[PDB]
Amino acid sequence: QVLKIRRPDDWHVHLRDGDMLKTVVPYTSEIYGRAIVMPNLASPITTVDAAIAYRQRILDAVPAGHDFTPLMTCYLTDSLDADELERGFHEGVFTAAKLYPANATTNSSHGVTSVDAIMPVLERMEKLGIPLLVHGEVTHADVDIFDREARFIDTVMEPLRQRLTALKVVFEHITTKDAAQYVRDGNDYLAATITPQHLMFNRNDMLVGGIRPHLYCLPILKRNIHQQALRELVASGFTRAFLGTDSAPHSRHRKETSCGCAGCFNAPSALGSYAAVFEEMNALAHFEAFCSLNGPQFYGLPMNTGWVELVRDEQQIPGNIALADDSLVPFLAGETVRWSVK
Amino acid sequence: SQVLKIRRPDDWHVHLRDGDMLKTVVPYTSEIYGRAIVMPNLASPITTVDAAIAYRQRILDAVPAGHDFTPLMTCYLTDSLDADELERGFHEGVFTAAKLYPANATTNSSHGVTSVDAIMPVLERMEKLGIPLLVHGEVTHADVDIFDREARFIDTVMEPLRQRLTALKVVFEHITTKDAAQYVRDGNDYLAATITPQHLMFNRNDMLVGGIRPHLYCLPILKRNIHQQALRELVASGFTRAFLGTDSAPHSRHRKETSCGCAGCFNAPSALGSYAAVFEEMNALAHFEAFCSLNGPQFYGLPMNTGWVELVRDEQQIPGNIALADDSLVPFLAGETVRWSVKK
Amino acid sequence: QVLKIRRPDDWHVHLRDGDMLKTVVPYTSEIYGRAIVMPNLASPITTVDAAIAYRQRILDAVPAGHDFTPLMTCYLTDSLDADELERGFHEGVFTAAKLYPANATTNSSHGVTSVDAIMPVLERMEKLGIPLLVHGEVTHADVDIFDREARFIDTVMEPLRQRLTALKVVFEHITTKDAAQYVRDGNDYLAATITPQHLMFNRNDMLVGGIRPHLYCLPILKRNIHQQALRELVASGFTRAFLGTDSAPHSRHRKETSCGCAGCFNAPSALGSYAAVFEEMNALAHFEAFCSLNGPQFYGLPMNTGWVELVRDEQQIPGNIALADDSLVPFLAGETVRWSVK
Amino acid sequence: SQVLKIRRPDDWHVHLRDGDMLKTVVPYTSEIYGRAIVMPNLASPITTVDAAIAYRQRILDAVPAGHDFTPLMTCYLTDSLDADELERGFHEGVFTAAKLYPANATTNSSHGVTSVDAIMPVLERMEKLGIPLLVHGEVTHADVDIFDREARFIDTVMEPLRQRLTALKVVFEHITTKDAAQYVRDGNDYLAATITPQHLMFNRNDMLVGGIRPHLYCLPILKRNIHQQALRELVASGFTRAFLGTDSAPHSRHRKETSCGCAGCFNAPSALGSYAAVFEEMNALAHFEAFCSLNGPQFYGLPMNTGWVELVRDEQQIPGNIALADDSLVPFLAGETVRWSVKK
Ligand SMILES: [Cl-]
Ligand SMILES: [Cl-]
Ligand SMILES: [Zn+2]
Ligand SMILES: [Zn+2]
Ligand SMILES: [Zn+2]
Ligand SMILES: [Zn+2]
Ligand SMILES: [Zn+2]
Ligand SMILES: [Zn+2]
Ligand SMILES: [Zn+2]
Ligand SMILES: [Zn+2]
Repeated sequence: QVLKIRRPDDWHVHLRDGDMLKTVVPYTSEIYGRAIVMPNLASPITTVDAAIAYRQRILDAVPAGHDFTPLMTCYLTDSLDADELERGFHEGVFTAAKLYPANATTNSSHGVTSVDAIMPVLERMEKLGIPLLVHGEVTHADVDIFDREARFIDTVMEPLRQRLTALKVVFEHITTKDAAQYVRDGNDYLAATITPQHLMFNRNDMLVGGIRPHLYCLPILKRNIHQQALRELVASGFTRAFLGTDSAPHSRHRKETSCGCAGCFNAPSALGSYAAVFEEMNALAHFEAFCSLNGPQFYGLPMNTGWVELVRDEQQIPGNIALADDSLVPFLAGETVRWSVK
Repeated sequence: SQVLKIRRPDDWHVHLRDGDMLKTVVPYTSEIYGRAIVMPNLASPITTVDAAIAYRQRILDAVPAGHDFTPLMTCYLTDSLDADELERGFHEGVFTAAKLYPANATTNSSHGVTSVDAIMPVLERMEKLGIPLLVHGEVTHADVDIFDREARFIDTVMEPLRQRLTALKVVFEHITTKDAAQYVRDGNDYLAATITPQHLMFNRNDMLVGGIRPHLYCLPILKRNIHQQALRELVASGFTRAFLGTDSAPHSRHRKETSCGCAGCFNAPSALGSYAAVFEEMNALAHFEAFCSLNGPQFYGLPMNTGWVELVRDEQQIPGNIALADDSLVPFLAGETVRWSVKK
Repeated sequence: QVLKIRRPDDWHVHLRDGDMLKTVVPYTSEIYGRAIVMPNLASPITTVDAAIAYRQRILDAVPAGHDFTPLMTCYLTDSLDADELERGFHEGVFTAAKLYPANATTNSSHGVTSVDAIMPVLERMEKLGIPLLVHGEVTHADVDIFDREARFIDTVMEPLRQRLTALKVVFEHITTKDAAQYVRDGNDYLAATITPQHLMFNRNDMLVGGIRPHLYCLPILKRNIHQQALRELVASGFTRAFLGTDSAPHSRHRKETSCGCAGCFNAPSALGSYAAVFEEMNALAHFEAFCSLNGPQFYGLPMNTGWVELVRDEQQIPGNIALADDSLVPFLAGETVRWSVK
Repeated sequence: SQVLKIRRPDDWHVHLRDGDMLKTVVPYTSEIYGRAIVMPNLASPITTVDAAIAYRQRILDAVPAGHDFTPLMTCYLTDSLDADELERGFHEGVFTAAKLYPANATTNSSHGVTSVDAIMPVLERMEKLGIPLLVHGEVTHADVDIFDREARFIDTVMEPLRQRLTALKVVFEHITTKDAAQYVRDGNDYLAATITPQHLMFNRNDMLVGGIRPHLYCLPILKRNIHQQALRELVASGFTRAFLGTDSAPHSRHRKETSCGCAGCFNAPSALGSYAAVFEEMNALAHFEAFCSLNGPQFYGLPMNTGWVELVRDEQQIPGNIALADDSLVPFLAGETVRWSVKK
């Protein structure tokens, strides 16, 4: 069987920089028309000039013939000038801005201390129509890791949305039934992205019969009941949830070690993985919208013009993707997948 | 400068492995503990007396001269174990207790028990003979969330088993929950528990926040802070049916820092000092000796040790790496400075 | 090593009658606590009195100490009175009723002409909670033998189940990926039995490098892909598939001849054969459920109280089993098997 | 009764066996057929000229006086066969053709060809000399389903071989599929095929429905009815590159009715009348003579027979059994009434 869809987009991806970038860009560019490129580089993307330079590094690494456009984001920080974000948006450089968890001790050039501290930039985004992408977790030491997303909803997301009622918000990589229900019952200004790992697995898959660092990502995999809620949300054809891989590559040496980094390198296997989930939920009819229509509609962008075909032909995901000095282990490395791109 | 002198402790739950690993890890246990309950989950489980005698000899071969240490062997319960094999090992002074591993609950447990009914005849003989039952109390069904496995075992397996065999001595090994803490606290004199240093010292956030830490990954898995606090309060209260059991379970670095890391903390090198730290933090040093050196022997009907061990509140760093023949071993709290250390 | 399981049951067996019954019963009674005894004698079991008499001839032949209970079935025929099955069921004589393939030219006292013809009895079964055991094949002359099972699913099973939605149905001796999927994707009122031959072999084993009538049975062995679907179904731990040997003995003279009868005499070697299949599939943890728990659960009967132990002692299956005038050739006759009962 | 007179036919594919079996079966072929292609798969395959001459003499010894019959011998192809042995036999009038049996494809085929590359020099010499290649077209890999073996052979072996040797005469023996029927129908003048009576009269249901019938078991195996219909349609069209080849392959009853029955139908006694029946059913009796007596000779470049055989639509029963020295032989359609019979 063949599954033909309009060329999809990836509404949440990390392309890194330098040699990493050169290696990972092709996995996104071959398949996706556009991708929302997250801004969390060593020196975060907090200026139009840096965004332009990063965009060109990305373009330099796209293989010949890939019809790919990187959509850049601004990393919100306490010290960010609202005029810088405005300038970048007005010039087509910034498509959106990303809010990472607040911490009172974060350096002002590297993050936000509180939503209060950046209300002027948020208000400017509301004025201009700039989408706010949110990593919705509280990161206070006394909050259990598994409760961080639910806590954010109540302490940060709801009060923020109640104030900036015309602000477009994407609740990124949702992982709980709490978020699924909040987004489901929300208004037209609220959307969400969902990763392939949060649909395919739960915390047992990461911790039962051994510990699996390649399944370790943030927000952390939750209880089976949460996974079930996310699968049911996409299976329903809900129009405000769309594809965001959160492909977040780290070298093998940084994953398989005493303190492993959070992040699943899923760009090489994500699309076929989502196809598998939709098939298992008897929801293939809703697959195209999730991958290729819902995100564009929410962002006010046109759907892609070309097509991508997936075939139910069993292929094996490589165990390793070579980098210059180390390697990347892809999501589902070594496994035989049911759907592959034609 | 502060010195804490206690009667020589015992480790009521340890894994010594075999071969080169055994030679490397045995000394960390034998130097400090008078006796240790040696778990039977080897590649080929210890299910016969001859296997247990051979293994014990490999253990003795690796004990340095001068170490007052006696390994207490255990029998790995299986569905088809003949009650007579355990009984003669018990009479021959080979088996001190029998260990119940639910199949696939942890390391080398594919041969574990699949139902209590299947081993009921063995359990009944154990009850007659006064042989203690050591239990890894976790259900293993795929639909049960990992953090719920111990609590579920209490309701579905432990309680019914105890209602059947009312005179069987049971040790709820390495308790990790408030559920088990309360169950044991409110249980009768035939019920005891062991508690590891990691379940007192950490909770799941310490294994998952700011990075994933395979060296803190063990089974039963570290739980929510509320459980950790219940365990700390239990030991701080001087509860007499909870005692030292490290569950030291070493795996080489290559089996830990990999795509599918094995469960187990190699805590033998730092456990006693870690327990000391917890008791101090709970203002319960008055109950420390009992936990380490009296509660276990009393429950097992064994004499208390006659030698001594001194701990000093002098900073010492746990090694970053322990060499093996073709890999390395990472100790629990590797490279970290610890508050209390055992004086040589 | 040793595999200890709760005493199993055989949910589909043919014990024949007379001298053959005296010979074959011990192979079932020694190992199984209970068995569903098929009703296809020369004069089929279609009355309570005939089922009571046959049950006693079976009990007469059980060696001392076996503790075996035959569970009797009623052969469904166009002429059967619903009240006769009801009586037999209330009196504990009939445990279930068996539906053999329909044929418009079958004698009314020997079979069914169509499911329509027996709806009143099927409706009575549904009302009372009597399980329907189905030999699911269409036997029309223009249907290829390898297609008979699939054809039955679409033309008879699905419409029957859509109407009698509260009727418990056991799809007997399934042999196709079609049936495996149908049952797997079914509701709690649908179960299946699987023979050792359908797990161990495929049609090549019966027809390549010689023709092997001792592997000839109905439904016929299918292509390797079907055998693989059956092995994957039991290896998954699927709770609605259970042990049914379909042991169907015929004398050597009736098997090795110009027109050989269908049926494998597998009672003597079935349990060890299943153990080997589960071992090959790295699925021994599910072996007990298949043999001793799933069937009792579906039928609403208690699990057996005793145990059976299988050991890796490689023993040989006899070349034959003596009868009065001829002999029986067991399944895997003369072969060395990996697992045997202790 | 309708009388059908045809030019004396030939059987382009027969197994005469050896010893007592040969003495019993040769007469069934020699009485009716002017010539027969005698297959080389004896216990010790016919791979040398001297072996062929000796065998041919044993065949002649068994031919009744008055039977106008000439056995045409074949060389069993093997990986190591020297082209010179086949060439000399061809020139000496011993070998009419060479038969390719894929290793383990059928009866006495363990010494068969394992790769077309291994015998390429022989095939190239056959091409230059005009020696036809007779092929048992089935792959033998264990993973390939028996019903797909013929179709797979066309794609993986036959087509590449024919593309390599464009002037080699090839007979696709006993075709059983629509795949092969269409391949031959659409092929060039260097390709032909033989068709047995069983593949025209029956499909796999006839062998497996309501009982298992080893006497209908042959290789290539009977296929689905759609294949049978493609074969009947092919011959009914009067297609000129398909001709009579019974593949009469006798086995004693003890070798057929047993736990592992041999492949082969003993159809020589009833074949011609059986073909007559099929052609009649297809309203194709006008093409019957060509199928039986002209198409093969034309492809092989041999003259048509000069004698005659008459078939009458008088029903006769095929015997239930044929006596042998220490067993019995069951003929194709044993004990059945047949519509057409050859007139003595
Ligand atoms: Cl919870
Ligand atoms: Cl097919
Ligand atoms: Zn994030
Ligand atoms: Zn991200
Ligand atoms: Zn344990
Ligand atoms: Zn342990
Ligand atoms: Zn049947
Ligand atoms: Zn049956
Ligand atoms: Zn052939
Ligand atoms: Zn032949």
